Amino acid sequence: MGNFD
Amino acid sequence: FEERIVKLKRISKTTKGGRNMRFSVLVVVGNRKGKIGYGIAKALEVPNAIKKAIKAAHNSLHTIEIHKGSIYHEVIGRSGASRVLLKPAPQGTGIIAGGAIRAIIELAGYSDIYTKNLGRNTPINMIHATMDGILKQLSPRRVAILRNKNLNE
Amino acid sequence: SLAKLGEMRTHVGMVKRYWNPKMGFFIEPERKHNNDHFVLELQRQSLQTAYNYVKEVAQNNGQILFVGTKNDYVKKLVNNIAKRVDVAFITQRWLGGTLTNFKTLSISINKLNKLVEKQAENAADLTKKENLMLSREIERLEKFFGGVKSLKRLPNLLIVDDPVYEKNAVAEANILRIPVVALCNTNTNPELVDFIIPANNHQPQSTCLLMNLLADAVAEAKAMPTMFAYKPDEEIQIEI
RNA sequence: GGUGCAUGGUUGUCGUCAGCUCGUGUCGUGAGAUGUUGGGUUAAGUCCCGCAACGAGCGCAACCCUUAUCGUUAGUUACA
RNA sequence: GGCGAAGGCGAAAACUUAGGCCAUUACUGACGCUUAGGCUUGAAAGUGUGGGGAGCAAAUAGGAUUAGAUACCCUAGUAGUCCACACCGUAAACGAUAGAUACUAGCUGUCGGGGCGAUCCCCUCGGUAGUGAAGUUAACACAUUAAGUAUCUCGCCUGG
RNA sequence: AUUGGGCGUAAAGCAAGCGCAGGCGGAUUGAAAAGUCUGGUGUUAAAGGCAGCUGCUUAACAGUUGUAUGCAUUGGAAAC
Repeated sequence: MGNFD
Repeated sequence: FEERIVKLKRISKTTKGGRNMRFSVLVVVGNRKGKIGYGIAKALEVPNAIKKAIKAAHNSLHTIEIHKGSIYHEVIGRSGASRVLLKPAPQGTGIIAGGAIRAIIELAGYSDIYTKNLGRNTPINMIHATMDGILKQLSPRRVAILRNKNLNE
Repeated sequence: SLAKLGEMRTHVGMVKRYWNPKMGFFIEPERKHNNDHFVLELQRQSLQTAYNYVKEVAQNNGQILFVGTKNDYVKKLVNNIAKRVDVAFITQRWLGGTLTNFKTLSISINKLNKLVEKQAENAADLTKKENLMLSREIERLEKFFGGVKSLKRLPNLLIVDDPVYEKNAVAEANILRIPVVALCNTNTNPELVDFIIPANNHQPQSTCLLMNLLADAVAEAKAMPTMFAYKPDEEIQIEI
């Protein structure tokens, strides 16, 4: 994963 | 949300001047929507133990994705010399398992299943075996995606 | 420019035979001298990826954590960046469990704020002995919780100087889902770190550059002035 | 009147000896524990150092009076 | 540490004898492994024959001792303790893990053979342990020579 | 506990070796297919059940219909 939302 | 217990255990701490009985209990929290967790708590009376076990089990809640109402493959649950065979049940035949085992199956929200017992089936051993089984399952879409096939069977 | 050989005054020299076999596969095909060496280009790209990801995370208006607890080198660097950039930090040793157990952190920091607000409000509210005891507790809080009293919620991102040497930090980070960056060493596990940054930290001449570059990243991301990470020279920082 | 190997209460005792429990989080499936361990400081779990520990509760802890220095309200049935 | 099938092998000299380690790109042309049955050896003790018994010491004698002692205690003391010829065929004969085979982290090693070479050191090939990842068991622990992964064969297991 | 279990501390490795028979067995090429799978055919009575129908008070049950292991002959298959 490279997103936080 | 069901929050079903399995069994109350009694122990005793070997100390002179009154052997301390801080006995442990174990509860399982689920919601029949894939969320599964269980917690064991050691306390002295009923309400404190119930509350601590509820906190332990509900805080340890984790979801497991649900296939069709029944499993599609046979699988072995191995824990502490206690094995349980899971076999697919067609969606119109029925669910066969033991009381606590059936409680575990329902807690995951899974419909009619086939089960079989092996080894010494002390309830904690069966709980660990069921946890292993629900975590060791493989998915058809996973093997279809990680491989090159369009059928996805 | 950014993390090239000119800035690199030291990239190898870590003491030998402290290494991980699977960390001999991601980086530096095995040297015959068996000295712990590191790759240049892969580390450069990994650092660039960490830079842009932390840029994006900061643009998402999130929380960040920075660590340093070494004898004086990493501690001095993290203190300089802490008074430079407002990030969560620990100036002293990890308490064993300080990330996984979270409610105890909340009660400790609530007591810390109570003490700070009492001291700020107090013009004449305690005796000399009582005030001395309260100041002792304040100093003890400054030692460990003082570096994190600034923010009152879980930091969404965190760096690790050495996950194996900070075993508690890496364990408590793997307990949670928070993404983590780490200056990976040859005796570490890449699966324990969300984003690999394989670089030598036991050689301080490289970890100082890494710390400065992360400071640049957080400063530029926070819309603040930036000193390095795009510059044809860097200052000498060597042990005396 | 008997009946503390039937008691309440009370006391002696180890002993003014630093030891005894709980909450959270962690090793483990458990019988358990980590704090409570190891270093220094005191009588002391008193404190901090390091440390899956952090905290909290009991003991300890100290808050009393007399004394020791001085002052203050008051002066005999002290002084004289 | 080495030789070892284990049990075991050390004051040394020679005779005879087995196997070994290291590379063989040279040879044979699968001739290989296990093992029903069978065979052999097989700690110590002990029995029979000949010796002789330094030293101690089964049995036995005297003396302590406790309430009691054909005991732990002391002094003795016989068998025996040795080998050659015969037998016995058992053990904690245990590394508490049958043999053969293949793969599998890593680190510290240690010894010997190969070369480098002045010892040192390097890796290679074998023996040899400890540490330790993963994995395994309920754990202990095993952990590259596994109690991991498995195969072939033999032998055993079935509550007391 | 082939199916459907193990042998270290529990019950389990003979004390070990030689060790026949037997079992298992390096690679490549061919044929037969002995084994094996499979096609054609026959046989494997009825009755038992599985299913449908009929007669029953639904009913057990009776009758009707088919369902099959297994063996033999013949044609192939070539992986083992």
